[PDB]
Amino acid sequence: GDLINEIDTFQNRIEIDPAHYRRGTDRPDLEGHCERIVSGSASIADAESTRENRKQKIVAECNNLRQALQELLTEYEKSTGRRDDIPLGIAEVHKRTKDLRRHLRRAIVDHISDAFLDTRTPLILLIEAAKEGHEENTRYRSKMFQEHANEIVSVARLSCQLSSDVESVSVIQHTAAQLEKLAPQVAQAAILLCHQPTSKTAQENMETYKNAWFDKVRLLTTALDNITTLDDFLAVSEAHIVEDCERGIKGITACETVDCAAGSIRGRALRVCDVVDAEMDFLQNSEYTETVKQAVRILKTQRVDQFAERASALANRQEAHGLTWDPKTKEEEMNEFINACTLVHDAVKDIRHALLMN
Repeated sequence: GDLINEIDTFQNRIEIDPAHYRRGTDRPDLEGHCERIVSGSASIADAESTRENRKQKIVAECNNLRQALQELLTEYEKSTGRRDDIPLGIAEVHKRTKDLRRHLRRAIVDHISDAFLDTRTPLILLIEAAKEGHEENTRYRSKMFQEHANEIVSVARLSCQLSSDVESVSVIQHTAAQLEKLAPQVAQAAILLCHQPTSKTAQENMETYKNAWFDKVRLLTTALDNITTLDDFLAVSEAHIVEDCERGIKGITACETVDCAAGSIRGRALRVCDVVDAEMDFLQNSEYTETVKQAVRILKTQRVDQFAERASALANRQEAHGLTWDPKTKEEEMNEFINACTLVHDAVKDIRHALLMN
């Protein structure tokens, strides 16, 4: 990962003995160092998968980092005699750098949150269509599965830029290349099964590809969680659950449907359960871990089901008589959806709260 190394080293490069500072050498490379950070940050910011509000924070902090560096360099060049203002300048740069990297890390978590909220369904829907074998659905689900594959591959590679874990990055990159290789073959295996569904040879071939795929995705998901800070993941997950609710609200009052919004919320919530449970199991068993796992168990075994049930009933009411909804009904259903989402959302906040109690 280059961008993370550029940032990490920069936080040390700017700390020079004032007597050692030389304008003609220490300034151009420090300015060059800063611009490499800004350039790399821009690539992340200006991805069209990147969210707008996080994009602007990255842009703003890049400008702040430039300004902070210029002021520090101005102070370095005012040192005389034997050589209080320089350390203040260093602190200002460190603060901007710290904020910039938080924004970048969470930009990557944005992608991880979206791409890995449901890594099972696209292939399952593909296989089930092929088993029928529904030609029209298999080709549709084939296309969707492949696009899903492109996303997790792309996101995996994007993540590596912000990790200094050379060995984890190595596994992630190899696994991503293998998935990229396997994906079109998995698709074709389903097409073959679709055309001859009663063939046990074609059934076994699909299952062989299915299992190889899920084994690699599981590996990749685990590796990515290992180069991701838990707090970032939970903070973004919580924020994304709110976004999903807002998307669902727009569908009720006017990818903005109750069905899909509920699908995203469920997936993200279950990912939160997986990631926090694993984090606790690595620890020694204590009152701390049991209290956190208990909060997780509430989300997973209660809140998720209760949410899915109410959201589904709302979805059924909208396809049944939604075409006749007056503003009052829309308001009632909007509130019902909000209260349902609050089931999941509050439970996520409780999990984060329990993790603080040590």
